[PDB]
Amino acid sequence: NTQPTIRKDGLKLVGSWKKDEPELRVLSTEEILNIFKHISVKDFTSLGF
Amino acid sequence: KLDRIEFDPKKGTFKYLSTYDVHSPSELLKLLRSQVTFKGISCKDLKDGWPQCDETINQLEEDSKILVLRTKKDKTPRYVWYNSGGNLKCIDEEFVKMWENVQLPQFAELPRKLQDLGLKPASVDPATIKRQTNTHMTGILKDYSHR
Amino acid sequence: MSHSGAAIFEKVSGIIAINEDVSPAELTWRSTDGDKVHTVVLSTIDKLQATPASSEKMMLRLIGKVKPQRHMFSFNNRTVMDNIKMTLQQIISRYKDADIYEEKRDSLSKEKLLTNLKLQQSLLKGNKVLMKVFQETVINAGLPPSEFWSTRIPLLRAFALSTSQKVGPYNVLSTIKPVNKVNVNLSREKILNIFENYPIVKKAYTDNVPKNFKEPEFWARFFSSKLFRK
Amino acid sequence: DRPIDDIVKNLLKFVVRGFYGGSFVLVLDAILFHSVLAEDDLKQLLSINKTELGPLIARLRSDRLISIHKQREERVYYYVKYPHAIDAIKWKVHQVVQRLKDDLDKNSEPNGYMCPICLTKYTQLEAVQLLNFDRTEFLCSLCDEPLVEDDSGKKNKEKQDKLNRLMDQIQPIIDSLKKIDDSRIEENTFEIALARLIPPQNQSHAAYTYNPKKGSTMFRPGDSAPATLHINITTASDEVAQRELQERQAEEKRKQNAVPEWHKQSTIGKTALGREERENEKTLNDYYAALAKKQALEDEFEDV
Ligand SMILES: [Zn+2]
Repeated sequence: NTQPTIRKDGLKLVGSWKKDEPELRVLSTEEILNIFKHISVKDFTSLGF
Repeated sequence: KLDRIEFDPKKGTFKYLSTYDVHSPSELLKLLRSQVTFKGISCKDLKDGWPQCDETINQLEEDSKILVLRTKKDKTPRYVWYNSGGNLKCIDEEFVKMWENVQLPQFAELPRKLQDLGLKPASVDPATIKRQTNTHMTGILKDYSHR
Repeated sequence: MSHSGAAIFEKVSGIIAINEDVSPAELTWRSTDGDKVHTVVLSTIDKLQATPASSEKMMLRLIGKVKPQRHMFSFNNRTVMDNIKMTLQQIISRYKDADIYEEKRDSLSKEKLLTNLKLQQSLLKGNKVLMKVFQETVINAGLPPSEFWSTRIPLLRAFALSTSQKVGPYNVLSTIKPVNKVNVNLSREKILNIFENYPIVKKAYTDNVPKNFKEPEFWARFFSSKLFRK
Repeated sequence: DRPIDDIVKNLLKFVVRGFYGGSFVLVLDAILFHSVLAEDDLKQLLSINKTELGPLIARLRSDRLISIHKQREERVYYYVKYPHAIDAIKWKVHQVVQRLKDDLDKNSEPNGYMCPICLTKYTQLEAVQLLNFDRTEFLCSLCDEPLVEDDSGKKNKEKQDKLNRLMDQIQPIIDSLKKIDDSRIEENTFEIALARLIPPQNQSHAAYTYNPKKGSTMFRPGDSAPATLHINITTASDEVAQRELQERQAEEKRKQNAVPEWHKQSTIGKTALGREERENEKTLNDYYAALAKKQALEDEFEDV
């Protein structure tokens, strides 16, 4: 799955996907929380957590 | 000439024509089941032509034969639908409130929770889905690319 | 089911149905409320046109044989269109062939042998040399017909056995190989053999050919059926 | 369609009619009978308002018994996702039964104590460390007042009765779930749901078509899921006619293989190359007849 280009607009994080103008949508806080809860124990330890 | 009046050649009379010819519960039950869509028939035009309908409509509501949408100001029947399901009332309010108290977990985590408790989940975490020289012959040669 | 589905006709949404039970098969369009109804007989259709799978539109058209009668129907799912188109291909192809075809088109003894006048009239029509003698010796001369055949018994017997003999039983359906277009050739002898070897085919053939549809459709209908496979 | 679909449809109908109000039955039953419905079409069909439809859809959306799908045509579409609804029903039913079972287990334990003044709950162990020096009454730490027994002794039977009644009433759901697991469940989608679409209105404004963006790598939250026969009958004169054709074809085949003329003979001496019965039959027929008497809109299209 192609990753988006993340930018911070105000207090919200907006990601833009490039097509095969690029699509843009707001990443909901719930979506980010769900993704963060799937990171493995070893994965985020390598990130310093 | 009007479509709301019916002519009787037998005696030569003019009678009112109701939108739906219903003067018996059996007729209403069959008429409602014949609807090709879920558009309920209004009570305003049903009360017209049927001297008593609320008594019959309410009677069928108790028997779980039809569905009734009632007003909020005072109990008054409006557009009705056929009850394709079972009994209209089968569960006490002590469980409806409990059903309201229970809050589902995160959708993506629900399938894993059921698998851990034994029950087979009828879904998977959305993290698993994987979105996958010579020109004189020009205009004469057909492209036989494959056989 | 493949005989019903949603369709849009003349800016009106409705349900399109395929009625096959009533012959000839007809295609009926009915609006959702039923206020509008349209029916087209498949026999009147020459070709069936359909938009390509690479196009957003789904207008399925049935052009009528002659400003040919055009009936355009719009679908929603490509799978539904393919399923409907596949079924319409069979009926259209079968009817097309029918139109093409329509436009394109014991008694072995002295006593009985001397009495079987039908046989006597049979061989005498075809044989020319005997015709020469028979006319001179029977018509004007007055010789009795029975006496004339007394000296020609072998000629009578040989001609009778030629048409009085039948081939032995054999597996007719095994020889029937279907061999898109598939061409299968049939003959009256095979048709008779099928009835003798299988009474069910004769039961269906006898009660349907004169009633509903012509024989060519029947055998085209029979082969496509699972009964032939069974 | 598959019979299991009817089982799933019946299961959803029972749940709404028993565990939801009246208008909820109307909303979800309509989509079951029909297919994906636009919000405007749903209001027209049921004659219900946005302020009245909102609470119903919102509650049915939180429980995931009805799914939403937004696409640019921004239009809102509602449909049913069978795998999601079954899981939610299965979990909630299990949770509800578990909640009652846990409550019954908890109630079977000693009652406890409470203080009338400060209304503070005290357990049996907690009270044992607060009794007065005279060992006569339990004194509240905050209020220094005698404690009063809580009213939880007689509820032991009430909770059991509710569980017994609920299981009998929920019996159809349990029976339906057993069959659902036995069968194979196919996950539904907007495009798949369109295969069973029954138009709500003759001229609905909503375009019930799915035109995904071309070349789109976009992934939104929860928008992806795991010939002719011809015959020829020869009737007593076509086999011979067909036989002649084969003989003609054989003759043509032989001609196609025949060598040229110059190969037949050595062409050295030649110059060098360089620049009536019917009447008889009629009288016969009459004679036999006497004999027998004697004895007695411009668009792209394709062709398929
Ligand atoms: Zn106190």
